[PDB]
Amino acid sequence: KEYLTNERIRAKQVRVVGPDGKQLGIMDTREALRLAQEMDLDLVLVGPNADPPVARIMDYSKWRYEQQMAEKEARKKAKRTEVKSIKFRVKIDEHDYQTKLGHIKRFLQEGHKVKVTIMFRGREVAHPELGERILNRVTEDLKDLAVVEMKPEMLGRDMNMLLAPVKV
Amino acid sequence: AKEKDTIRTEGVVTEALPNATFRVKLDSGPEILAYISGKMRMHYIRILPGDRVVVEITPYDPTRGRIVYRK
Ligand SMILES: [Mg+2]
Repeated sequence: KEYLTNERIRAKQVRVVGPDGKQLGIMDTREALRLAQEMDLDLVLVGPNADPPVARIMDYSKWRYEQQMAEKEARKKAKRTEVKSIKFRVKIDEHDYQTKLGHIKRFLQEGHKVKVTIMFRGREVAHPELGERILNRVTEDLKDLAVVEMKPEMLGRDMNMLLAPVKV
Repeated sequence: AKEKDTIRTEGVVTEALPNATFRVKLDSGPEILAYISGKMRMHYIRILPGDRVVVEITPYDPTRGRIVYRK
C-alpha cells in the first residue's frame, strides 16, 4: 500500500516488469518512462528498498481503486463484533434485570462479545457473593445461546465476566 | 410509661426495600419490615443487603421492627 509513479521515482536503474510479469530487465528510468508512455500505462515503484528497485508497468489509478475495493470489501466483511458491555448494581431488581438479560440475548444473537460488569462502591463483603449470584444466574439463563469464557472475576471496585455466542 | 417488651433480637439483612426499609432475616426466626432507626438516619449509615443488624421488635407485630444496631 501507498506508492509513487513515473516522475516521482528517484532511482536510476529500476528492475522493469510488465503488467503480466514480463521481466524487461534492469533498465534506466528514462527508457522505462518512455515505454510506459507508449503503453497507455504508467511505471510504478512496487519495491523501492530492494536490490535494483522494483518497477512495474500498470494503470496506477485503476490499481489503487482495485486495492481500495478489495480492502474495504474484505476488511468490513471480516470486521469484528467488538465488545458490548453491560453494567449492574448489587441490589438489582426484577424488570430491569430482565431487560438487561434481553439486551444480552440480542447481543449474542447479533454475534457480539458480552462483557457483563457489576460496579461496586464500598463494603466489599456481601459484594462478591451477590455479584456472583446475579451474574451466574444471568449466564445460566443464557446457557442456550451463550457460553462463559471468563469466570466471575474481581477488578478493584468491579466484578466482570465475558460471554461468547454459542454459535458464531 | 414504656412497655419494656421492646425485643432486641439479631438478623441478617435480606432485601433492599424502598425508603430506608429492609426485609432483615432474623437469627431468631422470620423476616420483618424493619425500618431504619432515627439515630441511624441522623448519622448517615447506608445499610446494605448482607449485614448483621439488631432489630427492635414489637410483640404485637413481630413481623415489623426497627434496626437499632449498625453492623
Ligand atoms: Mg414497643
